[PDB]
Amino acid sequence: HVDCGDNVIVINSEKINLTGTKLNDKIYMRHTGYPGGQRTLTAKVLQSKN
Amino acid sequence: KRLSKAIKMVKSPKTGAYIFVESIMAPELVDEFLKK
Amino acid sequence: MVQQESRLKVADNTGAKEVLTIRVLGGTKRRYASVGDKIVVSIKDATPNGNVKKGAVSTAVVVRTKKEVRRADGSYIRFDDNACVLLNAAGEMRGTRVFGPVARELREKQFMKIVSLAPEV
Amino acid sequence: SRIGKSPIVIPAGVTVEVKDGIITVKGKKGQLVQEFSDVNVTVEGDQVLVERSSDHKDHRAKHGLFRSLISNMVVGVSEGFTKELELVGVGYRAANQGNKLDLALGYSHNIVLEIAPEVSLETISEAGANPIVKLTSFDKQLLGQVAAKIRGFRKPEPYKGKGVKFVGEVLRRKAG
Amino acid sequence: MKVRASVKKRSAECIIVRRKGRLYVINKKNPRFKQRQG
Amino acid sequence: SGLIGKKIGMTSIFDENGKNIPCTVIEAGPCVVTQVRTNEVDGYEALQLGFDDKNEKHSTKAALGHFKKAGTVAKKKVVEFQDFAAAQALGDLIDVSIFEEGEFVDVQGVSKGKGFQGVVKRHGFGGVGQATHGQHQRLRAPGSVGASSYPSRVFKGMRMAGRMGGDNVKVQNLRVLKVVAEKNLLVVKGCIPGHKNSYVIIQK
RNA sequence: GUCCAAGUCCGAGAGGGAAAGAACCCAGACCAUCAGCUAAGGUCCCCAAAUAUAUGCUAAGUUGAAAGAACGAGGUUUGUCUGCCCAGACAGCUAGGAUGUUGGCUUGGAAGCAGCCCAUUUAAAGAGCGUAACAGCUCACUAGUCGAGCGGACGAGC
RNA sequence: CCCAAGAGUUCAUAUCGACGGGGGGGUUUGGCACCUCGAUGUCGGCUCGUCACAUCCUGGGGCUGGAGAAGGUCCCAAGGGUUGGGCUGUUCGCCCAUUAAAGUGGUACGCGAGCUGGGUUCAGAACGUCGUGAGACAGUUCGGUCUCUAUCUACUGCGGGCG
Repeated sequence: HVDCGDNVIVINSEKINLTGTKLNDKIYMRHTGYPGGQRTLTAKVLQSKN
Repeated sequence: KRLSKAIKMVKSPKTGAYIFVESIMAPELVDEFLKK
Repeated sequence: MVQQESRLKVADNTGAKEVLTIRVLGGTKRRYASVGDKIVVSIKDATPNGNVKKGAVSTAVVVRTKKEVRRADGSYIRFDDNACVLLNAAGEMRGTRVFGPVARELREKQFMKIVSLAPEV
Repeated sequence: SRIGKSPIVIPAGVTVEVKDGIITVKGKKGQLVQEFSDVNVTVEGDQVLVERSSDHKDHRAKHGLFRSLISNMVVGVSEGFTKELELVGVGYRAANQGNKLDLALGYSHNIVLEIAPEVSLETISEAGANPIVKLTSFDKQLLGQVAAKIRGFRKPEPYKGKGVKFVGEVLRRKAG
Repeated sequence: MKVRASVKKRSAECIIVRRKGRLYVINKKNPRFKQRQG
Repeated sequence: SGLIGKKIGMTSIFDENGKNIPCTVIEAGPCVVTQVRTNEVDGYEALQLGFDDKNEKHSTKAALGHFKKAGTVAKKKVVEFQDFAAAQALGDLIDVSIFEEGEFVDVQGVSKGKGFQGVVKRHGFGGVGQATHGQHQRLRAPGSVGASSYPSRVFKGMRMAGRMGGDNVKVQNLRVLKVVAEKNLLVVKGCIPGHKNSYVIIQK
């Protein structure tokens, strides 16, 4: 129940890799709340920005 | 009159191959679209 | 501004006096038809001698409207009655006479046959 | 395997060097580079030995693939490949202004193409016969791509036969 | 090109190939024998 | 490539080849460059323009100090433009001359507020039925706002009654007619959002 | 779903597991304890415990919960049988591919190809496209080239 | 979707395809009777929309028994659009005139604390038929009260407090 632990600083996140064709076949769902507002991203598009 | 389609190739920096970029222009304006 | 279920006066010697509008050609859900617009009409008077019968379905063009219509130069034309001239199966007028004046907007739409035998334009 | 276990003996006059993944070939017509990943290629001085490590349904094909690619690059930069297109039809015209082709087909316009400086371009439209365009280059892949994007301007119809086709290369025809 | 659940060579010159994990039957001389979906 | 003006009125002129053309007068007074934001301290290239000068009584000490680093003094309307045509420094003035005769502009203005408006006047709904065939009290009602137990909630974005009001609207390529520079005129063709004597942003 | 028979459970039953489920798997709650060993099920994190060891398969994110067809396929691993093979195996390239004879019957026309019924020279020659019938192309087969594997049948796993 | 006897001048698969077989969906009529009879208001129409693609138009292609233009069939694709009237309470349907087109369906056969009550199941009356009779009809016709001041959440707008 206490906030123990350390603070982690990942310093090479731009150089991470996925094993299979997950960089091209991984989808992230970002539904907004409006009718018909289910947006789908990709692991390749998401790493192009931040 | 009549337009002229100018298709010029270029070494794209996204890959390194030879792509194709065409555009409808004047028959006397194809010289300025092939030198670039 | 002539729409469906609108009674017009036929202005030519084709043999009809009053007509009723059925459709305003020129697109989906077209509301009105000013001068120069094509409409589908049904004859309802059919003068005794005549050349057309009562109950037939034909096509016509609006020649005179009671609604003030605007030109490009900024002027307006407003007649006193809604009139129309019947047309052939193709783009041609049936008849050889036109009663009363016509609108100049009927000239930009290649209705030379209708505009070249009217009293005033 | 069978096509990869063959020598790639060089027509002396062209050199081949290997780098950290990149193989370069320098002849009399410019350098050509290629990237190999899962094959071991060694240049002895006369022959080029390309071999594989495992037989896992992928290296067994990459062996022959890279062997054929190196052989093509050699039989290219050494000698070079060439192809011929032929415009068939009435009113079709072809002209050359250097590295710039001008085609006049049955379209409502003309097509000018600024072919890359790595491909030659000659034309023969002497009197009445079909105009023959001829391309020549050391890169067979780029040569074929240019020929394909020239042929795609007008596909050969099956009824008459008019279209940008190669010399020879009989077409499928119908009655109509 | 027809889409069938069971492709088979409709002639002797047809070729069964696999594009992007999908079976195709190609016949360049007779193009009416093209099928897919395996 | 950008200016501030004030909507004067609206009239109609005649083209050199016949037809009449409605037009709107925009007293696009000489704007002054207040602050040039570069790509090294802020993160993007732009510059602020001030339009109408204020007094030394209504103005703030902060505004006085901000405009003291410039020429003319605290302005009524300050708006930041981007992607100009000529590289200019602080204190410069742009009167009207950035526009030509025959070009297109993208005037932007704040519309006039209508207040709390119903659905019929705000979104364009039409009635619930006729006026006399049994109609009781729903002549201007919205009707239904959803379906039954599925989804058992009103979807977000349902068009209902609210304050119509006036927001910022662009007019999308009005054609310029007169660009008189002695008296800042900028006579363009078309309408402009907002009442008279209202500030407008003319983007070239 | 409904009506019987042989058992168990819920009914009248707490606790643990499958994410949440009256019946499914384990297991029958006298209390209290900041004690230990186990059942089903699990040991990367949410969330207790193996980023444990040994062997092989899968490239589909199949799968990591349950549950799928007739019918296709040159995906891959593996067992047996099985023919062709340095007197030259399959594919590719080049050339030949005849004679009696245009076999007989029928047909205006049937000549290897609308329909029915051996011999000679050889390194070898058989009484699909198309032509009104011929013609011609191709195939069955053989000769030279490089020189090492080329294939089928029955299963089993994913 | 699988097999293909045929039909297609000859040619099973341009197009259609019998005799048979294997599945997907839960929009029709059903089977069961599992929550509601100390009340889950039922057909049609209006307003408001939203979703799926099993696509009507617009968009991109393959084949053709595709000379061109018009076609037939199949594949990918849901951004927008998808008319007005006569008859009937009608859904549906037929017809008239247009349009690029006049899509198929789900949401308690969407939506009655949003509207109408034209139909259906209230009390009156009459016809045909059954019953001796009181009375009844998936037979027809005329008339016939649709209650409630929005607490919580869900939406459309506008403010105060604090950070």
